[PDB]
Amino acid sequence: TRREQDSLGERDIPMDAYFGIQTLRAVENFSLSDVALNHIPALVRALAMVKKAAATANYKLRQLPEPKYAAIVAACDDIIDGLLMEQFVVDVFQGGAGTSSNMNANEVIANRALEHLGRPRGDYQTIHPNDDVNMSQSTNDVYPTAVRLALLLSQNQVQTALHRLIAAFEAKGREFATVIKIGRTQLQDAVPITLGQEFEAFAATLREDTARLEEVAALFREVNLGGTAYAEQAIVELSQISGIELKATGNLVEASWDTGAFVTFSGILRRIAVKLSKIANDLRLLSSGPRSGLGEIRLPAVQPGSSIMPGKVNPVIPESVNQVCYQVIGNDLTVTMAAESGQLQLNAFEPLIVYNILSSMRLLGRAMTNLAERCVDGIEANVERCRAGAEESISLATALVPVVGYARAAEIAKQALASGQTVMEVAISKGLDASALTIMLDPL
Amino acid sequence: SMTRREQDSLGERDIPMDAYFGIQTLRAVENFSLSDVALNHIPALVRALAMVKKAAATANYKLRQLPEPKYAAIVAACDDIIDGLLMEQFVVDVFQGGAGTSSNMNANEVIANRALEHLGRPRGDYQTIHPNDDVNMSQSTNDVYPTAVRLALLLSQNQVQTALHRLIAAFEAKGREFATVIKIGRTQLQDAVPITLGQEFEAFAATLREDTARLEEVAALFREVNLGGTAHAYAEQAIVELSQISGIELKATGNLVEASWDTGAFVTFSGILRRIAVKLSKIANDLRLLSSGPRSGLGEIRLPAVQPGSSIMPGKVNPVIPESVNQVCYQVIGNDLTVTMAAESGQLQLNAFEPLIVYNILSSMRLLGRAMTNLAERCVDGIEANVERCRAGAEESISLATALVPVARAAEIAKQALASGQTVMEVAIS
Amino acid sequence: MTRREQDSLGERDIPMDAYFGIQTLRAVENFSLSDVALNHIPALVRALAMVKKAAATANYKLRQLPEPKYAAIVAACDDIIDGLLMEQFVVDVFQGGAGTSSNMNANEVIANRALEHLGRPRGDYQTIHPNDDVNMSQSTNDVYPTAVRLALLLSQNQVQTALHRLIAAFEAKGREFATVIKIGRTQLQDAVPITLGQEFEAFAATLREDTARLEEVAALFREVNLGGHAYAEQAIVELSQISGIELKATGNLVEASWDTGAFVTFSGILRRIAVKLSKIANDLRLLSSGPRSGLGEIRLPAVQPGSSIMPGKVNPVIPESVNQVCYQVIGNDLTVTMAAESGQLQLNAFEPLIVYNILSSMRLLGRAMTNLAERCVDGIEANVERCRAGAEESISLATALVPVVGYARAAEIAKQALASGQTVMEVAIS
Amino acid sequence: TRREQDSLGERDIPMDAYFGIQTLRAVENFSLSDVALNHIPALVRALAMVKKAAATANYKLRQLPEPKYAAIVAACDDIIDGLLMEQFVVDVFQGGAGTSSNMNANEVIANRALEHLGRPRGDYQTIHPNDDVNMSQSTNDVYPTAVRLALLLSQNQVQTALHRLIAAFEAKGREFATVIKIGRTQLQDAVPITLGQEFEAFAATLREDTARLEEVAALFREVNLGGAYAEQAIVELSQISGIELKATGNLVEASWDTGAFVTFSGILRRIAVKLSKIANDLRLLSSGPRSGLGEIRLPAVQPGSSIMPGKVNPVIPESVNQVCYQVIGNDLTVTMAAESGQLQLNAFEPLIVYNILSSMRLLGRAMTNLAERCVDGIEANVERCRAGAEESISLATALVPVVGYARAAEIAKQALASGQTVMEVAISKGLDASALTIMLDPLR
Ligand SMILES: [Cl-]
Ligand SMILES: [Cl-]
Ligand SMILES: [Cl-]
Ligand SMILES: [Cl-]
Repeated sequence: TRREQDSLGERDIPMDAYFGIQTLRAVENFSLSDVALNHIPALVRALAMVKKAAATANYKLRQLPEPKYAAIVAACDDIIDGLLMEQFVVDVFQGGAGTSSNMNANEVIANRALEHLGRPRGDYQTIHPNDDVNMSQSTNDVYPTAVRLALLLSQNQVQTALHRLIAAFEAKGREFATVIKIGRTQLQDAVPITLGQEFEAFAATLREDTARLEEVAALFREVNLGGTAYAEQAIVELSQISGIELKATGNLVEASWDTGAFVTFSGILRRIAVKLSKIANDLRLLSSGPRSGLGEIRLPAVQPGSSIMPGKVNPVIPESVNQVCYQVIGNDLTVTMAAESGQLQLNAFEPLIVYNILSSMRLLGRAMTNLAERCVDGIEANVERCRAGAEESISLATALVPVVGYARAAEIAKQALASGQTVMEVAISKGLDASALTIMLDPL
Repeated sequence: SMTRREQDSLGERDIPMDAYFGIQTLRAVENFSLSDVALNHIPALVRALAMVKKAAATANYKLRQLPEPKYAAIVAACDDIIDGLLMEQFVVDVFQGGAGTSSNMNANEVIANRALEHLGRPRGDYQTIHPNDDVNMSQSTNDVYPTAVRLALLLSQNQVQTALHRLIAAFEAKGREFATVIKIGRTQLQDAVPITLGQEFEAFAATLREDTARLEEVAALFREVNLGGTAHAYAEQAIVELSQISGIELKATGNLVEASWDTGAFVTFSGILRRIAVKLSKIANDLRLLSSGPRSGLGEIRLPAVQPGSSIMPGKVNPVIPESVNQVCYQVIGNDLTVTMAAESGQLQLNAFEPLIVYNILSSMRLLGRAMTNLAERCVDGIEANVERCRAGAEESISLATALVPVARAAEIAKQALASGQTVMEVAIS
Repeated sequence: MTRREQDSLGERDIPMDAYFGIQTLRAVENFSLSDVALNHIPALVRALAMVKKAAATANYKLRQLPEPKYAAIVAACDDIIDGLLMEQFVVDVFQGGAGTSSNMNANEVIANRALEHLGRPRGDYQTIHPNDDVNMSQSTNDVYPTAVRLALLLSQNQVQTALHRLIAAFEAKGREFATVIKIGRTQLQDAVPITLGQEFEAFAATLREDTARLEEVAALFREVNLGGHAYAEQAIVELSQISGIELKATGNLVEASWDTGAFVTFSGILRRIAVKLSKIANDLRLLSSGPRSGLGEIRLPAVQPGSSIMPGKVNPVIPESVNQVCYQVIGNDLTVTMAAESGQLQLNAFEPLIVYNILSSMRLLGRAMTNLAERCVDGIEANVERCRAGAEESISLATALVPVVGYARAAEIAKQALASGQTVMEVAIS
Repeated sequence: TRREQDSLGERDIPMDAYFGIQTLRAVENFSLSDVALNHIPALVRALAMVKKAAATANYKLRQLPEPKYAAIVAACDDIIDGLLMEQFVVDVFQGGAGTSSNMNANEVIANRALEHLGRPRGDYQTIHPNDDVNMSQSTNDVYPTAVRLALLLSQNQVQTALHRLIAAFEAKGREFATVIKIGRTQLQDAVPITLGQEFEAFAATLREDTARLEEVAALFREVNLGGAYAEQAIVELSQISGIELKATGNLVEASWDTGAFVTFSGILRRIAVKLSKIANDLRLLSSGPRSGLGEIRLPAVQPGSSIMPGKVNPVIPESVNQVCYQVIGNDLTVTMAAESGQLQLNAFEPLIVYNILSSMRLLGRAMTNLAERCVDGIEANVERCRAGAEESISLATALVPVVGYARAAEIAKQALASGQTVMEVAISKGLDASALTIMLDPLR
């Protein structure tokens, strides 16, 4: 061990560690979940990018000296490129409003930067975690800026998955365009529709979230960096470094506690979860059986069965999706509570908030990808079973009204229900023309 | 048109002459018009408040020399409210701020003015019966209100218990009716092994039986009250009087500084209502699923029709009672979240949000009792089994091959039946 | 006296005078759950009457509905649109049937009022038939979800006005307190100085954002499935003229059939406003705490009386009422989420619960913000001296001395000030 | 790698893996969260105990040959003892209602049993994951039994944490018995109490939870294991786990009941509610040091800035609040899973058990950390506490018998306007202080 010192006193730190005393304290202070900052690596990379922006802004503004600027920029590039992730060890449930994550960055960046200067660990007389790495910065504009960037960095995985699942539902809508089946309202047999229309409707509801997701995420572009001249500078560098176009917030006093964008964005994750769960529930119900459920579609069998129980297909991929959806809805309540609990000039609970949102983005992204790839793409229609449902439709009797009158049609409907026959069968047996029914049964 | 002029610490105001409420209730009416839902929409809380006032008046008469003429006028007024009169005078919004103060004050003024009337004196004659000095003697909001909240919940228990027992009985009787009705069990919505529809309905009963005892045990936490914590002889006596008036044995909290902010019992009780709603909604869901069809769904049961259907669409029975049950359960779950937030938001020596809490829990209690009542009476009691459709499900079971094991080769009969579309009774002859 | 009426289930007696019929009476018995009737959400009743007017006009214009019956029906619709006959809308908001009983409650009331217009008695359904005439060309699954969306559209102005009123109130105080120096607090610890005016402008700013978002999300409700073709296209055009909103037919009926996305998104914007509002109210309760042993930075107008012996005690009742409304709206949002998630195939059966929760939450929030603005924010006063003292006792001020005397020296001045009660300017002046 | 086969086909498995083909399919089917079964080791140990119980009953009933029993039992013992955790790889968000957890155990146990027999992995004709390890078992009795057992095995850690925090608050209630301060109701100065009473109230509310937690956890003791064999398996499982279990009476009810998970999650929620409130109070009482309430000092556990002395961010209570919001969110996740049961099974117990075990761990550590790193070291600002009590306007009431109500109120208003105490005003008008200092006496 090497021995380090901060304002509280002395501790012994593994020489193998790139983190320093303040991080070690945080590890014992907030050991709560065995979930560390490295399990949310987007926040780590965002933290390294903000630090680079700030070193550059200090350098160009003559504030920070030139050998320091350059060793620290190197160090940040190292992390941005995915090195030293295991050095990010503070619990996601950390108190301190982001301070412990800021410090974990500052200290790791300092040590790494020393190691670029051929100097040993803890040599903070050369590169200081606070004095240098943190120069012109405080946690209350750094951490909120890095949270927003982490979410901006994470948008693409969600968008890609959503588009992929939309495409999968679209393809099946085209494949099943000719597959007639019975619509069901309140789970009672309704009027004929196509299975293709049902799948196209899964696509269409989700298509509505793509643009909305993008537009709410754009709210995160408005950042408070340099909120304590230097500010305008750091923001410019952060835009180039991150590859995302950022802008200074119009109101700093408003921004200091504002969690509004976090609430809106979580609310769209929630909205996608609600739709996705309903769709998964439909898939489980449509594939019920194989003999005594609806038996309208077959899902790909992705888990092995028993030779003596063939035809049993547990709809495990939709089940996993349902679970992710319930989790996302609970995590949204978690975010609501943290957001509601802000006080005066700060919300202290952004670490909780960013952990729940990034987690929910991961969960939903993966669930949609799995749902498309390991289920939707391989769904097959039981064409004959779908047709049987539509042809047994009591609603077919309504197409007889023009020709025979309401009362007689209703009497033909009653006779069909009683005798187990199709409306067409009952119409035929009466010496009637059932041509209008044929039209109700035409997907085209 | 006539008014009388009243005064409080904020100033003077004109009050409609015949109103039994006074200046402070009038201010609360102006201040908290938020939902159009007034205190008289939760009459249990109004009755409970009147019980508390009566208990306090009796203790003041016994121990603190409240004059007999005031005492008897005041008690007569509380009795009237307890018995359902003057409910329309309880006009403050259930969303009122003030942690219950405006509810206390609505009671104080109405009781004062109704007492005055019993003494043949005019409204507003507060030198004779004073809302604060007489009706509120020895009390403050901070012991009167939480005590009245606890009492209101206790007085409302029996309506939920009765309904739960009614629904349980309904389910038990169909479990007997359906004991010989064989059908296919379904797991993860896949055809599984045969069960009876009787067993299915008895399981709906069984899960609800677990709730009756838990409900009484949690409700009994409400018996510990902080009444008289404002003013120990007075306290002890007011509680003895309140137990007598209410017919429920109550006790003093042993720790008043703890009792001051404590909402634990509310959260636990809201929690059991929530648990009951989760089970009931699942059961409603099952009923809607089992009655799907009549041709292209499950079609295993038929629910009684309670609203007319279309003559051209015979057989269609929308499961409207279970649907109304689902909506009530989603309301209760949401209300439980409202309670959780109010509860978590207490500060130091008070939770300011008990008006919201008591409003939500009483509402949820009424909603649940009536949903369970309606489910039993307007749905469960008339449920029919489509016995031959149930049978065909069970006889179509591939699980039946497993029985054949004394003949592996059984797996080949199962494979043949699946693809052939025939039963495992049909394939095994051959 | 009662009149006798009949439907497909049988006969019932109806109060002679009632404008509702047998179908509505059945619904009263079937769904008696909450004691909250359709008349408690009058925007839905008005919207139903608009949809019934538009359908009658379409039907008339296409030769399906005779002139005298059309004209009497439209006049009956107009009466209800004005608020007449609200008391005849008696069906519980927790009704099952996905909106059927609401549709029928309208059909029967409009039939009987049109019959009155033609000088006929109640129940003369031979002249005007609730189903055949008033519900001509219509079904629940198009009429009700259309009327839900329209009710939501007609209810926008109230929330928008409330929100603008509140923003205006905070903006005014932001200017008035523009020079009131005070101490910022982060994590509840003394931070760096700010102005009280900035604190209030920020409340305005955060709520300004919600205004455009509210309008944007509300536009989504214009896509309706009414009439799901000569009839369909005519009905929407008539409904757009009647309602003064430009409505568009949905392009995907199979998708529209179960879609609740817009309800969830709307409820979500109410939830966000509530989150923000509650935080603001909590801020107001904290800043006005005391008056001597709290923060004491501002005084809320006293709106509810106190005891003259306890002066300076101002319970923050308006913000408290606001917190309660916010907690309710968040719970109601969970209720909407559960209902939206529980859609099945070609219908969501739970729109009656969704529309009730969203309309209630809108009314509560609108009233909460109007009250917060008028009865609290407008009268707020700064304690200028107590504010300045907090800013004067800020240890953070020592940071401005770093360039003057260097770190170590500035930090010992900081340290000396802490350990000695005195301010940074006091210790530096020595 | 080695090649295995199941009823769907063949996969190659890394040669050093103890899991088999069915687990490998599960990793592919349900990669969603990057959180594997090994992050909830109590369920791993429960499953191993259930498998040990089943092998032993099977053996004693002469259905499982001696050498297979001995090897299986040895393998289960290794897992109960904490070996092979890393082989439990299936995502917590797995579909299949538990199947993949059951199969993960069956495969790992079979292979480890093979190692005890000196046989290679994959030799399933010697020890078969399904025919031998899963003999007389199905997912739908084994999984929900293991879930109930996991929650029972995790009770002690939460009870220990709760008792620790109660004891920390009790000791401070004793320490602060003579510290008078001003009560606050609706955030307004009310009447004096003691700081000691305030801390004893924190203890007292949490004490009500200890007994109820146990009585609710007792509900998990009723298991559906086996539903002769069944009774015997439960007797064994009780012995193996050291927790007394009993067979459920109704198997058709038990098949879908999630009643106990909802009640238990509700007690975790109730605890979170009380704990967050308490943490809110600690953060408020320690606000300042100068322009807050400044009544107590929390231990400084996070390094400060030398030029901001006096700033003590309440980081431990803040981490507690975050945990409490997570627990409330998780509780909603459980409610949705529980409500979404259908017919003879609830498909979502994997999600339920994960949320509940995570919530148990979070709360247990939060409460431990609050006691040890915060409450034990809290100190009173005795003088500031006393000043708050002495400036209480309520004091004017004690003068009513001396000067009458009216004159008492004039002094109250004057105190308020001058900023003086009621005693200072009283003395200034030549009135006796006697009555006042009685209402400021900690003995009441
Ligand atoms: Cl991440
Ligand atoms: Cl009530
Ligand atoms: Cl309305
Ligand atoms: Cl665990």
